[PDB]
Amino acid sequence: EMNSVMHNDLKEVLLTEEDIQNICKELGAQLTKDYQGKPLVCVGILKGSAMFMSDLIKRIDTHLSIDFMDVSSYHGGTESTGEVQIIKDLGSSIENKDVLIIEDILETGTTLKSITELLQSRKVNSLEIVTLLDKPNRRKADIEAKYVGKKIPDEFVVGYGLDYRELYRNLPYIGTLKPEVYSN
Repeated sequence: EMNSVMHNDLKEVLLTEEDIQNICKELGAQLTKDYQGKPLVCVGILKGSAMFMSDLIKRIDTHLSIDFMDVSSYHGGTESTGEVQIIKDLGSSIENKDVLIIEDILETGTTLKSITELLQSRKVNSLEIVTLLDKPNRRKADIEAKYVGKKIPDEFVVGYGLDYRELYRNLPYIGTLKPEVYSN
């Protein structure tokens, strides 16, 4: 049931629902092996990462707890400064935990690198990133993910947590927007 007019706002589909499920299976197996019997805490940065987190955690077959952060980056221009406001911190301690940050997309890396530095400072046993999407040529900060679902060119993408003006996060697939939708 795919009748909504929203679907016609897409220039192309980069990942189908089935592709994304398959990505979760593959990453889940690897994370199971890596985190078997470890005190794993999966951390989602709100809002969009929650959808991928949900699907991914299902395929991690070892004990884990979950937690969430809500942050707001400062900008100079429309580029992030690295200064990041904590709207909601983690609700539990991560000292001596194995932390896995779960991300929908890795781009400039600037916000993520601050998050990462705050969490390292809390004496975690380890810290890694899983990201569904990676735009490797947009990287500004010195950061890369250990686990990556799909590398993509620098297109404007929506779906499966990724929004344009708060919409489209509910699509079960990921695709590119028509330039007519976001142009001026």
